[PDB]
Amino acid sequence: MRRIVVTGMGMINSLGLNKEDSFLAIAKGECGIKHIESFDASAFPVRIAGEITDFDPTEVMNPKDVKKAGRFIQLALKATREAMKDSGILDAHNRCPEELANRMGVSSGSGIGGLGNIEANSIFCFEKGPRKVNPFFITSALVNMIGGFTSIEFGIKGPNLSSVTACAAGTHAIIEAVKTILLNGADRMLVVGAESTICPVGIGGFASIKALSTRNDEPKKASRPFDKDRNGFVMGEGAGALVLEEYESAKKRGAKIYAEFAGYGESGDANHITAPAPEGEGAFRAMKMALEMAKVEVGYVNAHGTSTHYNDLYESIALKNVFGSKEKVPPVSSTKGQIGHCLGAAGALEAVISIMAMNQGILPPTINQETPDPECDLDYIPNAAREKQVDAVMSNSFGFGGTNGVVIFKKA
Amino acid sequence: MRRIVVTGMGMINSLGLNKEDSFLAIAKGECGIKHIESFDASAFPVRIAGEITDFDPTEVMNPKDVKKAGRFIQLALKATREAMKDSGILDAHNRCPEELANRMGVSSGSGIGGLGNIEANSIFCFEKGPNPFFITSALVNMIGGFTSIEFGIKGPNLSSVTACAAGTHAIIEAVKTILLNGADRMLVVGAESTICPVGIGGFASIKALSTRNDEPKKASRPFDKDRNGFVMGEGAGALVLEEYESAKKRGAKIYAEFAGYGESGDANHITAPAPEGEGAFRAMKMALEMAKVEVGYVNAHGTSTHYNDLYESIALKNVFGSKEKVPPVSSTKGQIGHCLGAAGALEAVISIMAMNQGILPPTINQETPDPECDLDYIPNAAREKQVDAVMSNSFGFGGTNGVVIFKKA
Ligand SMILES: [Rb+]
Ligand SMILES: [Rb+]
Repeated sequence: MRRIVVTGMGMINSLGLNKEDSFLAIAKGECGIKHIESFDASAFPVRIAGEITDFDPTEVMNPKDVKKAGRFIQLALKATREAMKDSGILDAHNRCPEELANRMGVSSGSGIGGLGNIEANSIFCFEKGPRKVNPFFITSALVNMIGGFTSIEFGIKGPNLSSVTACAAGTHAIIEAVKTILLNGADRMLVVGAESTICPVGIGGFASIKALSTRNDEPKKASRPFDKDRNGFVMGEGAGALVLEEYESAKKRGAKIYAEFAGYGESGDANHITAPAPEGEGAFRAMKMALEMAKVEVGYVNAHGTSTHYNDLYESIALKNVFGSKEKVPPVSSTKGQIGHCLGAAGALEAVISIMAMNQGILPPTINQETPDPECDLDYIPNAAREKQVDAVMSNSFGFGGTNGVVIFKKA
Repeated sequence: MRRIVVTGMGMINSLGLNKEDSFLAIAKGECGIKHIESFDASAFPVRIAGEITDFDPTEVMNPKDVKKAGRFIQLALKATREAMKDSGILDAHNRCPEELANRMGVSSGSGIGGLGNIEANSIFCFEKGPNPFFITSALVNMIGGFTSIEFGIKGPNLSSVTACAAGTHAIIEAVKTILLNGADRMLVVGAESTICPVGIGGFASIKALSTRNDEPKKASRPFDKDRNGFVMGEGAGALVLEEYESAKKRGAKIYAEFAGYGESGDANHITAPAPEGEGAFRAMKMALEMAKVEVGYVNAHGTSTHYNDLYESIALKNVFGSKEKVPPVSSTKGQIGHCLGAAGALEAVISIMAMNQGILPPTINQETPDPECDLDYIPNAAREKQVDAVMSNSFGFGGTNGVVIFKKA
């Protein structure tokens, strides 16, 4: 079986423009949730989000192409430039070498893509007619245009795949790239999950299905996975990126390896379109097959932990069942307190966070742990990071539609 | 390697509500393109589309669920019901047997999902403030959400969103999943319904759509000299894939066997296909090299735009060697329009039934030969010919390419 390793990583989110700054803030328990500025949310029932306030898209595209990409793609370009530079693959012109381009692809994930662009163009058309629809609307909004823009940026011509399984899209983007390399469809794959849906129809839409915290008075206290007073997730934006590479290719070129892919699991609840299944039965199966694939001792779990009542409860039950007992569950934390629930980007962001935690021996905390919930009784690494060396990490993603994805990376 | 066979199929489009009626109409060279009536297009620059005028949503959903499911999911439920019933796997409650449920998943593809639902809620928030639809109704992976609940299938639940290639990538990702032993069976469906103001307006503003509004049935004309853009269609195609031993063990009927696939990216331009169809060439080459069969029929991407049809024809010539070495080719997008993320699933069904029946459906509206598109496109009338393997191309926006090959059982 072909071995697969991680040779480059990057991310951007509401706590940092690169993975070093972002992980530091996350491990220190900071919080990037703020009052919404990107639109006028003053009359909305939810008025907070994990907005990135310091992102300049002209650093990653010329000001003429900025209008051709939705914000989620701009964030993807930032995170993937960071990861591709980190991998050392890029040549003197910051492109994949031409003789290697056909064997490196891209796997991109997003839950909704260019929501704000669809919104704005919907209103243009409604009010002023179809000739007011921007010529660049379609390219800016389609989810796979992450792969379109990034493949052109780096000159990578291998399989160009996209995942759109809602809150699990970023994890499925990793898994689909893994399958592709395992089956010899590529020797390297750029993986990126990216989401930016902080717009009226995005916030309004998740608020009307009652999925969002309405704790508007203290934004930094609103996202509190597994806490007794959790009352909904907080939308965040961001992108995470990883370079996956076949093992011999990485070692022969002397690339520094951050982790080795060890296992994955995929499942569907087939229960409810928005509520997770009682006992986390689908999450249990995805967790179980990843663990049986990897055959390693997981020392840290980055939970899905979106800070909703049912998700955090059912995930906690599934973790206890899959590991066999409360005491056998490794330390767990959700980092969605710090950077919010970034939807399709969550899995890619949290794979990066998990691998950095392993690399640094620092397990980031779940923040806002103020009232213990008797039904969520695991070790959630409350409020302060834990210094602990681990040899493998697990990352969970349990998304709308009952679609579940789990990945395990191990020390290399 | 684990072998994979097709044990059930279904489809709905602008020429039929099931695979038997639509393939017959497609093979006869009929055209489901019509004047747009699903919204007021009277002041639009494009006023034609492959609208399904006779679909009844209430057969596959309850009225409380139309708020929860965009039209593309409704079509997916129709096509997957047909396919799952066809497969014979369903028990007395139209569900997958509980003992097989954990090992059967779903792979769904769509390019844009519930565009019109997002549009409606965008307008409604703008006019009335912080809804007509649930944001759930529009997410592409809710195809897999609804269908997995519908049949009780609990295996990997995956979604593909590579624009015009989504339906073909949905097949391929299911194939990869079965090859790697992540599933023994997978329901595959591509579904698209984006015939709405902002959807027509978005493709019109990028100059991708035919403006031959006076003659709906003559507008979609792949490889013809007077083609001038694609025509939106809506629809859904569905396939049941099963590992070979699993299928024989339960006595499945076998329509075809998976033979090979190829995937590539142009990495050239966000909307313009690459010159010489260079990425399409590579995808086709890898599928042919994997499959090791003689392809007797190609269902082209053939969207009836100037550059797609030209560059696809060049790539075909380069991959097979010369004009006379290319197998018979047809695009069926004249008949049912370009169904975007659904096209690859629809066209896999069309291609497999072509093989089963020995009837190769035509490319229609072949009126003026284009000297640059000089292949055999099976013009206007279906050809009676037995084939042992079929290839289907999907070359989507963003330069993303997918090709799949199926061979005779
Ligand atoms: Rb996670
Ligand atoms: Rb095709």
